Amino acid sequence: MQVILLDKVANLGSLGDQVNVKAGYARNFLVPQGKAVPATKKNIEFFEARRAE
Amino acid sequence: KLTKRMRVIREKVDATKQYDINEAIALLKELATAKFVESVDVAVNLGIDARKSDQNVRGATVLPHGTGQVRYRNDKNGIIHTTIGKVDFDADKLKENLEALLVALKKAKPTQAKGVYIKKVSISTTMGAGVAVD
Amino acid sequence: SRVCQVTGKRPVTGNNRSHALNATKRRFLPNLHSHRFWVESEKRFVTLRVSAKGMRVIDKKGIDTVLAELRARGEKY
RNA sequence: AUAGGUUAAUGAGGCGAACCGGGGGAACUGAAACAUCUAAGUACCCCGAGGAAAAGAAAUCAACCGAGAUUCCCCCAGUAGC
RNA sequence: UUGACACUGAACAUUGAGCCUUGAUGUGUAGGAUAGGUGGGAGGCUUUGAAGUGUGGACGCCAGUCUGCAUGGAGCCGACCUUGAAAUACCACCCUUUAAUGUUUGAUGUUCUAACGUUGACCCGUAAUCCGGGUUGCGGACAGUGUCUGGUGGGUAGUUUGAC
Repeated sequence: MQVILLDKVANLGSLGDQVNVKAGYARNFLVPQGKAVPATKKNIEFFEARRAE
Repeated sequence: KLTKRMRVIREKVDATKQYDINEAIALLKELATAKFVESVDVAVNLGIDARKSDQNVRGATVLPHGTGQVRYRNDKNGIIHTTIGKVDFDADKLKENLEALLVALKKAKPTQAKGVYIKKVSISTTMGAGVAVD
Repeated sequence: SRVCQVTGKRPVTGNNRSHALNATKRRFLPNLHSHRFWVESEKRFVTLRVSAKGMRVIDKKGIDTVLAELRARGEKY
């Protein structure tokens, strides 16, 4: 699903790169451990200036 | 023996990127910095099958500017190496040149037609670069 | 009871037609799966028996927005 | 921190002729046998509700003219169709 | 009971394909030419240090071109003639076949853990071998379950099995 990074994590992380990973991978590993951010409309806006720049 | 000269000229275009013809006609006048009157070697690719003899196009292209006639026929793989004039010709003389080949071929479009005609255009100016437009 | 706790899906009956059109009553079961959903607001996992489609409703609306309706209906977990 | 535990507050529970909405759902029979089909979503079963209940203000029809939520009644027609 | 999809993930390697740029690759008869092909049209090149040529990648229809550091050094070719075309003198599109890359899914291998399973241990809700929750170990994207689907199926059901 559409998810935006929060951490480093290799091969798919660069702190702020929207990746289309697999659902199970996002919902059971990246989201619960905070490794990523649920890429919903407002969270996309919450990143660009607050924790991106 | 491709070295610095043609490569600096190739820095103007990209083999992957497809531009518009309005850019290539002004860029080819900057592509050829040669000391002799050259031209452009365009290898336009067809949109139908050139194996079936009933559909192949062979004839003459109308160039109202002046040369004003260029004989063009299809190739083995299915292209036409029709020139679009000398490099010394100006912008609008080349703008109206490629449009002349377009509608002349579009209204003389063959019987068992299957789709829009012009798909790939391979503009290759004499001493210029490898340009890719539609 | 085989009921999706977020949508309201349940086994709806049907007909198991043969080639010769023999109507024999059958039953379409939802693809339910007990899953633990990590709620960050409560900083706690919430095991819920939901359908595969229900999971996709969660991925779209948001787990907390979904649980808003559950306490609104009393679908106590 | 929650799960949990105790007490207070408010409501519910059950019965009931049919009618109403919904969840399930026959066979006999007809077909001159019988399996598609019919019987019939009827019988029966379960839940909920009111005094009526349900539906209900068009992402509806019509027809290039117009009508304007739903429900019930009489035709349309045993026709168009299946 | 079989396979597909769903719950269902991650890397790593190998292996098919696609794709980006790409160096190569492409002898009719002719031939200085391993001219693919069409090929616009006669100068490239360069003193951001060259050919000849040793060896080598290379291709190897073995008729050969290209040529990685290169002492060498400032030139190395042409167009053109014997070609149905004119040529790695400069030459694109980049394709038939190659190879590399980023990427993209497919199928196999190997490991991992975080979904999922745990009728393993332990603590608590509690004076309960229920259940739930928490720790932890073990398995682990298998297993198992839903939808579709081929096979099997007298286990079960509805029925037929003519008249003379």
